[PDB]
Amino acid sequence: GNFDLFVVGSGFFGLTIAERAATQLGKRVLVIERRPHIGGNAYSEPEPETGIEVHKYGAHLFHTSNKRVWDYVRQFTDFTGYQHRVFAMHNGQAYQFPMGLGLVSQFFGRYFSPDEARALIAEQASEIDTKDAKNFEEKAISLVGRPLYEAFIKHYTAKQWQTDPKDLPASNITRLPVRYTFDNRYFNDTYEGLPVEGYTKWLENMAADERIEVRLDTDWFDVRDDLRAANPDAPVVYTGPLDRYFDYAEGRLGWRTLDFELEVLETGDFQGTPVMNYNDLDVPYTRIHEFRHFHPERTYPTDKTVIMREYSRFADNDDEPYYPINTEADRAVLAAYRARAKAETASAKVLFGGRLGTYQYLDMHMAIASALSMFDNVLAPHLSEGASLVT
Amino acid sequence: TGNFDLFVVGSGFFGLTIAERAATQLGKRVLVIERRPHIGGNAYSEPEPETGIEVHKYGAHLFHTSNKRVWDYVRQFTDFTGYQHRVFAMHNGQAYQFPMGLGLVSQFFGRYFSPDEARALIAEQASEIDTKDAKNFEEKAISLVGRPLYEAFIKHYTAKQWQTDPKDLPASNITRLPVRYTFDNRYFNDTYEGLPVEGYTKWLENMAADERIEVRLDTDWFDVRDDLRAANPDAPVVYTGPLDRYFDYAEGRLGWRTLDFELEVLETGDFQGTPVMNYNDLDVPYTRIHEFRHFHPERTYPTDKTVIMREYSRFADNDDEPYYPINTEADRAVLAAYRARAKAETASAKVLFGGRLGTYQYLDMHMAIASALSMFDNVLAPHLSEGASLVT
Ligand SMILES: Cc1cc2nc3c(=O)[nH]c(=O)nc-3n(C[C@H](O)[C@H](O)[C@H](O)COP(=O)(O)OP(=O)(O)OC[C@H]3O[C@@H](n4cnc5c(N)ncnc54)[C@H](O)[C@@H]3O)c2cc1C
Ligand SMILES: Cc1cc2nc3c(=O)[nH]c(=O)nc-3n(C[C@H](O)[C@H](O)[C@H](O)COP(=O)(O)OP(=O)(O)OC[C@H]3O[C@@H](n4cnc5c(N)ncnc54)[C@H](O)[C@@H]3O)c2cc1C
Ligand SMILES: O=c1ccn([C@@H]2O[C@H](COP(=O)(O)OP(=O)(O)O)[C@@H](O)[C@H]2O)c(=O)[nH]1
Repeated sequence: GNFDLFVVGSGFFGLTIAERAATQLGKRVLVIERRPHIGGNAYSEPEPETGIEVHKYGAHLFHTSNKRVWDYVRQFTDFTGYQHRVFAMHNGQAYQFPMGLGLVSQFFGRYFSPDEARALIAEQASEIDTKDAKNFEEKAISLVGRPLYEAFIKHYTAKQWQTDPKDLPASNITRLPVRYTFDNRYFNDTYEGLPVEGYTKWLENMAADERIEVRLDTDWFDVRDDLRAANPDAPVVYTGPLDRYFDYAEGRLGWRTLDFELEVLETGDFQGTPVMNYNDLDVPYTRIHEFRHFHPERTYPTDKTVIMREYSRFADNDDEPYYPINTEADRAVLAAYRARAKAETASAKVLFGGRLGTYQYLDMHMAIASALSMFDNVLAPHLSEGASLVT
Repeated sequence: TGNFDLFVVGSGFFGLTIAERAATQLGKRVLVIERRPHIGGNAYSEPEPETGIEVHKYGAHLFHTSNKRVWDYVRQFTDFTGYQHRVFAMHNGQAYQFPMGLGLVSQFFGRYFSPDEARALIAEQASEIDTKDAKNFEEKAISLVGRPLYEAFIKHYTAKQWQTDPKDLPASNITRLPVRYTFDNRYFNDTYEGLPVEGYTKWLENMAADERIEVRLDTDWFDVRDDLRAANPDAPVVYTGPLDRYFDYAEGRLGWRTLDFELEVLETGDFQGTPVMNYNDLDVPYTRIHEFRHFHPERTYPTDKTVIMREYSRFADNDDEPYYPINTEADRAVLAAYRARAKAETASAKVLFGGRLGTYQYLDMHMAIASALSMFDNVLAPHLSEGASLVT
């Protein structure tokens, strides 16, 4: 078989690339996936007992303000009207979350108006200006104030990262909306929803073109030399972990990984909301997912439910990495791997993309936007005009 | 102009649904007679001068429906925003998630209650009174949600709404009083909702737009009907004004509650961070405060000013606008008498009675529109198109 393009990894970055090359240029694409399933961390599957669709790697919520991405993804799936909301469990109480008049009134024990809340938080955040903040801890404190930081941010962050907050990226906290209204949407984007027929169906729709071949249970590094030899003109888009690609030659990047405990309970409803964060040090998990709440429109049992406890730890050499940590030390090692990546692009026509491929904290919509850009601006001209990958 | 096929009295959503359907679906000429200086009844909206913020001066209007036919119908006249209504409740100086659900329950009882423990808690508290033995509104409420939640969020709010001790209100007043056993605080349960993108008045004007519809404002039907009907004798009348006034209050006066509003512009960009705040306590005279900028987040409103509207409830005296039917036993008897008079009037004078005022029934917008579409399909359109009897 002949191929015009190799894609390593079948997550949203890889499949966006594969779909674009196949449909927009008529190219033959081989997608190589080491896991037994498609879709990267966005993969979903039914829990056998209940038939409830489970997100295998914990809740995945789609949201974007990029209309071009919204138009693109709607070609492969419809979306529900779901809007994500998260509650935070702290000292035995469930709190409205994230930062907003709900959290403020609950935590400080009486109603604060928008102007009263702004004044309160300003005093409590005064040790640092959001302008000046050098790191996660400083930025977080500057936005929500020290008391709310100590209660809802500090120990959740310790569990999720096991890394000094002063050495975590400031951009980690700005993922969360900061409001002085009673709005408690977890995201602040124009479009959001869940795929009506689930994530796995969406992903399979992206790989549906007959010019796309997907090989699961296959490690690129075991098969690449013979594949490339048989198709030497084909470039490669790699979306596996960046340090692993170069056999950790420049050091090991710090990654976090997750373990899950899935449980079917003999009640119809465990927590009354899709995601409950556990912000205290006294429980091992960071949050519990209850998946029935994502799809009320489905034929789900009324006397059973599936929940999933999420636990975070360091990615060892055995594990598969889920989160880039990006300490200052990580960033120096990153700079070395970026030099290696650019060299491999020039020498071996290998492009690097995605959360793992670029060591970036990317959501689905970010990964898809990035892949659309790579295709239009870099890969398509190489594939169809023989333009250089060295732009 | 003229040569009217149909008279419609009142230009609220019920009357305008009737007029628009008769005009566009049957090609009939309609005269809409409206005693107010504007169309739309209480759904009429307008800009507050100082801020430019769109307000609903007859009361806050939130649109919602679970009927797809009604949804598809109203979308011919307006687009809708993605607004979802949510309400918060102020009690003893704290803001609560509302309606009663796991959020409120956790806040009020001082710790997290799971769906199962909340269910057990409410069942235990509700068991103080058997619902069958409930002798009034207060006992029935307690028998459904338990004494703490009743006394915190229902008792005094109800007292301010009806200006009456809930002990003196009938158990009949209460159909269901659910506590939600999830954290869902979307106020309405309906499938479709949103605010009209260009506001209610523009939506209403679009319903009245067909050239076969003529509208006469500042005009009382009873001043003009005799000569109008003489000139157009077989045009039926769809009357959506007060049922008792129609018959000169001959069977008594139907009891209604009214609302007073106080509109105020404040020198802050945001007064309460949410569209509607209920005030559950006896220590403030208003039931609710509306902040209209939050009805339309998508608009560019002033960053340093806001308009709020305090709402007050009381019995509607003779010069007051009637809002909600009281429905005492005496009222229901007065209503039965007028219902008989109305049926006789439909037979002898071809007058149909409809809408909130014409039927002594509170109707939401989508209820009124659904009711008018039903009257049209079942009664008025077969009459206008085939000469079918209006008596059913
Ligand atoms: C716990 C977690 C929760 C998340 N929640 C959200 C959310 O709520 N909303 C949102 O928008 N995004 C969320 N994301 C991000 C999302 O899962 C993806 O990271 C995002 O879609 C980016 O996709 P990707 O293709 O870049 O990477 P990936 O999804 O990781 O796909 C990379 C693929 O490369 C494969 N691969 C790796 N090495 C090899 C190799 N040698 N050979 C062959 N194949 C290989 C991997 O098996 C993997 O399938 C979450 C991610 C994680 C880990
Ligand atoms: C405070 C208040 C708040 C409301 N909030 C909501 C909400 O949040 N969501 C929702 O869906 N609905 C709400 N509604 C209901 C909404 O107003 C509906 O559009 C209305 O009930 C529709 O019924 P209608 O058209 O028959 O009533 P109306 O809107 O009252 O129309 C009746 C019309 O008949 C006119 N009229 C009366 N007598 C005469 C006469 N002799 N001659 C000529 N004209 C006459 C009246 O001036 C009026 O314009 C609210 C209603 C009120 C009063
Ligand atoms: O209850 C919470 C939620 C988030 N965060 C911080 O915000 C970061 C991003 O939160 P997100 O909800 O985006 O994390 P993900 O779902 O990507 O694991 C986390 O890593 C934490 O450091 C926190 O401290 N407490």
